[PDB]
Amino acid sequence: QSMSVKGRIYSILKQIGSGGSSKVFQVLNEKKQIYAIKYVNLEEADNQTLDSYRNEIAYLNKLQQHSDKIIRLYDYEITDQYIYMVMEWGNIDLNSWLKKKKSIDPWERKSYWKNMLEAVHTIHQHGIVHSDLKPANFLIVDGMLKLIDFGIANQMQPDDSQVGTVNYMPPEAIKDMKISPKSDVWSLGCILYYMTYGKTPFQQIINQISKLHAIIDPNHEIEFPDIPEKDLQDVLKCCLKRDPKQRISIPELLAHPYVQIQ
Ligand SMILES: Cc1ncc(-c2ccc(Nc3cc4c(cn3)cc(-c3cnn(C)c3)n4C(=O)OC(C)C)cc2)n1C
Repeated sequence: QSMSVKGRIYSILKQIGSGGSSKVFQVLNEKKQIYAIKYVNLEEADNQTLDSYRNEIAYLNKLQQHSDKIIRLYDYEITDQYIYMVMEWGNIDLNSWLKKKKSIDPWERKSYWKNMLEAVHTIHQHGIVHSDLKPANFLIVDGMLKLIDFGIANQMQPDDSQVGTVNYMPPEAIKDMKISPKSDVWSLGCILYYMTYGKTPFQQIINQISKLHAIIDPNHEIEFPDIPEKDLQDVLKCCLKRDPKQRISIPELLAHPYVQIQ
């Protein structure tokens, strides 16, 4: 099986992932260069869903020139029936990687954290608040993490369609029933906490309702066990402040000893 994008032919090696009416493929061009092609079937898509895909593509296109920590979009084809998006190929998403790993190297953790801060800082500068950050939103491309979605369109699962997670959800979002660039700091904080302690802050709470209650309860103290990297411990405490006004910002996190000193 093959496909054509803007007069260029690509052969399909396999399906990497899926989600809703979209499929992600590992492909080769004519020079045998590897790419990821996202195919989106638009036949049963409404105006709200069309706008979400148009907005994602537009932000991907714009942000290319602003940071190398956003996945490269090389070409695309858009009609009334489908979307083809030609992107750079990555080895694995951060979530599948964190599942394989028994323990993480402190230097790899630090490098990954800096990439995540740079990618998220760039989207904030263009007025995007992701609000749904989790490790699966990051892709490893040549020892570097790259953001692959903006929380604007449908999420891809590597190849259960009910699968979600409340584990990275900021308290203000739950309370508001508010969401600012600070909301993404809390989610990045939960990812770093996972990379440090091997669990997310509220993972042990079984019931999802009890979990949401724990996220917003100031009386529920998050445990921060003593570790050799005192700067890392400090980053974690600053990110996971329940009050977003008290919570550290991304420009401040980029000037922190943990990211700048090694
Ligand atoms: C164990 C395991 N499960 C899944 C994987 C795995 C393997 C390879 C990849 N590589 C990969 C995935 C990619 C892309 C480029 N490379 C681009 C995308 C993409 C889709 N939409 N947008 C805007 C970008 N992408 C993607 O969505 O991957 C999903 C399946 C995790 C991603 C995940 N692995 C290694």
